[PDB]
Amino acid sequence: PHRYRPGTVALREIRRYQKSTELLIRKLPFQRLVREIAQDFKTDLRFQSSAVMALQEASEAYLVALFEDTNLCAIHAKRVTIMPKDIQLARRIRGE
Amino acid sequence: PHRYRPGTVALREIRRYQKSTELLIRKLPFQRLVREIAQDFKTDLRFQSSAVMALQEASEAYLVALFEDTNLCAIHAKRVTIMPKDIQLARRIRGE
Amino acid sequence: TRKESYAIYVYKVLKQVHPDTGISSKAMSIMNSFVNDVFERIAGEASRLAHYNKRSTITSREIQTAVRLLLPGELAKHAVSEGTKAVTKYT
Amino acid sequence: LRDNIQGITKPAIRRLARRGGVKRISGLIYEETRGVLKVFLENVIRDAVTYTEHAKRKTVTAMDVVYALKRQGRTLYGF
Amino acid sequence: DNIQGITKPAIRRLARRGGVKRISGLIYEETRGVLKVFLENVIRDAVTYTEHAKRKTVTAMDVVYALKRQGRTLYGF
DNA sequence: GCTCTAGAACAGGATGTATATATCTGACACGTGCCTGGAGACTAGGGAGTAATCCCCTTGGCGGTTAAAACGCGGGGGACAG
DNA sequence: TGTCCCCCGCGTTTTAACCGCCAAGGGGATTACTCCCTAGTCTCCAGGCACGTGTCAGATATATACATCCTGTTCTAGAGC
Repeated sequence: PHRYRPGTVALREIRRYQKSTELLIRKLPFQRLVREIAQDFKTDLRFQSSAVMALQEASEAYLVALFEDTNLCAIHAKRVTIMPKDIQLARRIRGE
Repeated sequence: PHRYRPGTVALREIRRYQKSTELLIRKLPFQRLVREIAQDFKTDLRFQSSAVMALQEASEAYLVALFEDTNLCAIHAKRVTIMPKDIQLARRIRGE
Repeated sequence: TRKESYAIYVYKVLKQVHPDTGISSKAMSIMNSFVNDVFERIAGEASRLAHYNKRSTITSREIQTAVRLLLPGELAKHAVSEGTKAVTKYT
Repeated sequence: LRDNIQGITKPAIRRLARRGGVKRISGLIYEETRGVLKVFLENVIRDAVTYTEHAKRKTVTAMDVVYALKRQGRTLYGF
Repeated sequence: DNIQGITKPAIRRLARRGGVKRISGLIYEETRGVLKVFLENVIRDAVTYTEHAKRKTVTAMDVVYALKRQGRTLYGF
């Protein structure tokens, strides 16, 4: 049962997902979540495909940048595992 | 002689400098620093007193916010002291 | 040239809200700067809204959308309520 | 349809963190990032629907979305 | 020499206003450096604003516009 | 059972922040002396509204196939501290 | 620093995403035409900007009261002979 180390495949996935620009969240769940969020604002609202696409690109970019900031917070705290306190600190630093 | 524990004088200074809005940075050194910085861009450049005041207020508020983020990062790292790495992390998250 | 100031306007607003509360000159300048900054932000958002759909005019709906975009939550809702009440009182 | 916050799956979050260079990903961060992704989405979506309702528009276009992203200082290129 | 003109107790008071209990000894130079960078950016913007108006003195007004164009708007001026 | 060391909690003294005037220069804001700026009202033609398709395009419906997510499982990693 | 809980890595299933084609009905775009509401200009008057000045809100300050820290001290419990 050859098994790789818990942390080498992590770095390999980091390199793979940093080199590639393919999107990570599937389009259908993100579209459904966008419709769920928007149904509280406007009743019977339609989303064009390019609108959902752009929203997905922006959302993944924001999440990726926040993940780099939380990772930097983790290494700053002499740690490897990110925790929701890192996300809260990163949000509060930018005043979000 | 009377001795105070490390921290209560610090907390008292925190309180007394947070209730009042006095000018912590002295006028003359900040003015001299402003003239020194501006002399590299434009020679024989003047600064009215209200301009120096405004720049000093903006700088002091910015440095206070940066120190707040620095202390926030220090508490996130389970640390009481604030280190230059904390300032670097806060500026990197803030994109400065 | 001369410079505009909103000293009397903020003064009468304060006396309408608190009839027995004064205000300093530095606080007057702070209020002036705040009102001018909000005016510039709302006007820029309304101009962007007009340019967005090839409209050369700014109406009450442009300022409404600008307020809803800038002001958050209940502050935005109360601003729309006050603006609507002002327009209905005008007409 | 409701309860669509679970659409952003845990492996999708893990992929997003790997793109961010995160080696070790806690099991408790997935709820938090779903919350922050939701909050960012409500902000951008409420700006987009205000833009849509301003222009007598009923379907949200890509243009308004990227204009909303730019007015929150997060301008998106490519649309 | 005016970069060191600002004092260590001034930086301590600045951190006290920021709610910091204690300050490390090697962060004073870093705070001075980042303050120099911020002041350099703001002063460069104000210098460009002053030179655009054919003016040789930096007034307070274009300073607050220089700060506001950087997302750091100043009130009271 | 008698002698004696040591921990523990108020007792008064020291010091700190804080209320109470005491007062004093200091600008807040009314009064006034003007004053410039939009209110009232034509002139009218340019942008917006209404429609009027128009299409167009995004939502939903037949699945097919399969990359991927959820299910625990196992041993290594390491986050939280004294 | 030891460790026991927490996260990662193949296995398996299943599970929904991506895809292929089409009805189809509500919705963005602009042309023919109209409208009421908006830029411009003539005159001016009541709202508005700038200077004078009384004084009361605020600023600086001494002295004195309530509140907390602390050192002194008295008492009682327990070890030793």
